[PDB]
Order: sequence, then C-alpha cells, then structure tokens
Amino acid sequence: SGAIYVGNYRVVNRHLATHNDWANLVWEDSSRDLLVSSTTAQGCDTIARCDCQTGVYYCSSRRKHYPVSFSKPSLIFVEASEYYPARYQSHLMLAVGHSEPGDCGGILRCQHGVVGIVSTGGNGLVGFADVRDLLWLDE
Ligand SMILES: Cc1ccccc1NC(=O)c1cncc(C(N)=O)c1
Ligand SMILES: [Zn+2]
Repeated sequence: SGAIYVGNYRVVNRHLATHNDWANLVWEDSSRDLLVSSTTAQGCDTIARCDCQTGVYYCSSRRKHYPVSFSKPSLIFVEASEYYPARYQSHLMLAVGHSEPGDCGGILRCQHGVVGIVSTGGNGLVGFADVRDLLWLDE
C-alpha cells in the first residue's frame, strides 16, 4: 500500500483505488496502473521533474529502503505471478530489486522529488509507474 500526496491530489495504484478515490476521480489510466483523486487537505510532497535513472525506494516486505538504478519509462510485458496475471503496461520503469504484491504504493524518490510508485514485481525485478510526466499535478 501507499500513495503520493501533492497539492490537492492523491496518486495511488489504480488497482488499489478505494470507493472514495473513484467518487472523487480526477484522472486514471488503465494502461499505467495509476489513478488520481482529489483531496480536501493540502499535501506537501513534490513531484520530480527530471530524467534521473537512480533513486531510492521503500520496500514494505523488507521494512527497508533500497538504492536502485532504473530504466527510463517504457511499454513493458509484465510476467504472470502466483496471484496476478501477465499484462502489458506503459510508462513503467524497471530495476533489479525485491518486490511482492503488498509493496505496491511504495515511493521511488530522487534528489528532485517523487519519481514513481511500485506497481509490478517478481523474478528479482521491481517495476515503478512513473509520475514525472504528469505536469498538471503541479497546478
Ligand atoms: C508488485 C508485485 C510483485 C510481485 C508479484 C506481483 C506483483 N504485482 C501486483 O501486486 C499487481 C497487482 N495487480 C495489478 C498490478 C498491475 N501493475 O496491473 C500489479
Ligand atoms: Zn531526479
């Protein structure tokens, strides 16, 4: 689990969105596993505006943060796992690292701010849905 709070927006994994998220929907993309809902409280996170390919992410299944190198956002085929099916997903970045389903929502951050959130995993890789291209989250 986990979310990004920037301005009056909440960014969450689309597959983890609640009834309140869908009732206050701002934007969603089923090809990216992202959904953004509106909030009454003002959030203070900052979204990175950059092309970094190194950062740190939080892994709840290890209660640890790990430094990683990651690929630029692209269209990737995600392999089938014990509990979830295989799929194609866009704007996804991969790194070598540990990820289990419940790790979705963990934030990847660089020196500039939030880069993305854990969205895929298995086979020794971790995949993050990028948010740096969503410029409208800044206004
Ligand atoms: C994160 C992870 C790690 C290991 C194994 C599997 C996963 N995948 C998920 O929990 C997951 C569940 N629902 C949807 C998606 C998606 N990106 O569409 C991903
Ligand atoms: Zn950066």
